[PDB]
Amino acid sequence: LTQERKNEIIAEYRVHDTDTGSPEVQIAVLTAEINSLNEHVRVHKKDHHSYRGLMKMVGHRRNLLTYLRKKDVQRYRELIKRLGLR
Amino acid sequence: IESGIAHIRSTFNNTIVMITDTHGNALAWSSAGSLGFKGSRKSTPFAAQMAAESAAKSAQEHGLKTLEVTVKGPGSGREAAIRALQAAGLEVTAIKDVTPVPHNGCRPPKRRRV
Amino acid sequence: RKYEIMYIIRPNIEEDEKKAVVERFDGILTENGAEIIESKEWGKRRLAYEINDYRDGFYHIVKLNADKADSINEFDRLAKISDDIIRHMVIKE
Amino acid sequence: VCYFTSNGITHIDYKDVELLKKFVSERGKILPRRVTGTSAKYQRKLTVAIKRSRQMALLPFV
RNA sequence: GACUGGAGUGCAGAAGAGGAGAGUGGAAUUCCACGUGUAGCGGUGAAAUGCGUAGAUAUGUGGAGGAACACCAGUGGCGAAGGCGACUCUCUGGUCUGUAACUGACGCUGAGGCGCGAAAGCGUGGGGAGCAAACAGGAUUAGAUACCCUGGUAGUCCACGCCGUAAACGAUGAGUGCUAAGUGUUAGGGGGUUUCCGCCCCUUAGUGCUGCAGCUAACGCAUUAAGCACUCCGCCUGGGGAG
Ligand SMILES: [K+]
Ligand SMILES: [K+]
Ligand SMILES: [Mg+2]
Repeated sequence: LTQERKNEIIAEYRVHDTDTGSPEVQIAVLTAEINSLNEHVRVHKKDHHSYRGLMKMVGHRRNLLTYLRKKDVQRYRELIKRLGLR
Repeated sequence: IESGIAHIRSTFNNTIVMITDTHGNALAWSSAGSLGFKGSRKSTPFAAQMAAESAAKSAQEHGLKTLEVTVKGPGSGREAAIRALQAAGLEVTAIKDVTPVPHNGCRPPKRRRV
Repeated sequence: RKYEIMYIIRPNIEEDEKKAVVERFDGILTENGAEIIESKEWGKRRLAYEINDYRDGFYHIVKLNADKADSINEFDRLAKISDDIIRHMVIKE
Repeated sequence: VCYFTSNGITHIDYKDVELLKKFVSERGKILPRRVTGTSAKYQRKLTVAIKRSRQMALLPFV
């Protein structure tokens, strides 16, 4: 996932102008990466080493997502429809 | 008529020695079996010498003074055969290797007692 | 992405034929999503071993930038299929 | 003492046949680190360069 | 509610046989044709079976086919493990180093589930050069349903899908911290000196050797603990029957 696209998708959902280490940012970038990898797997189905890192991204995403849900539920019910989860 | 190439195939079983032209046509050859040996005695430096000498002194049919020698295999008789080809009355110009080594291509057969 | 290419043209080719082939593969590279920044020669130099009865060959270079690499792929298959390129290589910097 | 590390030249190029020929035997074989004085990183890099050159026929196998 | 040493993102760099796909190279085994070419070759502890005057063995030239990839290559790299070594490109994963920018405990384990998972093997269709279970012949032997020789089918290779076992082993569960040293080696960073080079020291993550305490029935482990402690899981309770 390229640096420029990464910068785009962090800066367009950053909670404020300094921030690039929030769960909003991480969950977004992870959704980008896991969707690109879903395509990668649907092409190269038997690259299970890649599928490993896929599932690690998914797990980290779910982890951040549960923390956010516990922290502020409005952020959560916002992000799910802003990103396409659930 | 002036120069030849010698190919020795020395192995742990027998030694063949072939004299040919530089562009690869046979003039003569010999081995321990044509020399008259029948068993493991084929595999010896003495058989190597004798087959080498027979080969060279038939190669003096069309004649030569010089040889380039090419050695193949693990047979111990290469020293004796080369000494034979030097001492028969020919000027062995150079020695070289024909060790047919693959870069891990086709595999060998099994080891013994397995 | 920065791509470099090298290739070898055969000896039995006159200068007009040769420049035509060079320009043609350059066209095939640049007509796609790439732009040749440079393309060069060493000369009709000696090959370390014989591919064919040929033993000399024309060493050429193409320094390039690209994103799509369809240039690279057409160049590759077309140079293999042509009877003029006996060797070519492509590298990412 | 390694050539590249002693000279600061970090890049290696598979086209400098005159400089890579110092590290192939007369029979066409790469040589080891202990014999060439290289270091590990640059010896990997010389392997890669040599092989690319050989495949471009710029150096021989035999 | 607040904070940052945990955890993670960002930022700047570094290595790598990490994985999938497509293509590509030459050695080298075999085979086909053609010259030269004459009676042996092969193999053994001795042989013999076998190939060979319908012409080999070898030698050169050219062509076909597939399998694996010397040197580099190293108690070296990477990977959760299995395992991964010829080259290029594409698509991808993870690791480490430095910063203190950003969030602010978001974490550790993990029953039950889900997937991966050497080699052998199974289904369908190709390929099949070599090696080769089974098998045939020859020896051996008291006998030889074997070692040994000559041949040789399944297979080995590919695509797809099953099988889900292993001396699958570091026979050593994952995580955190603490507790002497010496020395190689890999990937980094910092500083003193010096014309760079080069030497030195400090530090991070690995990987190995030898060793203090301590533990251990001992062998031995020893900052890559089999030490000192905490969390979590799995498993054991005499041998066999019996996996
Ligand atoms: K099968
Ligand atoms: K193993
Ligand atoms: Mg199998």
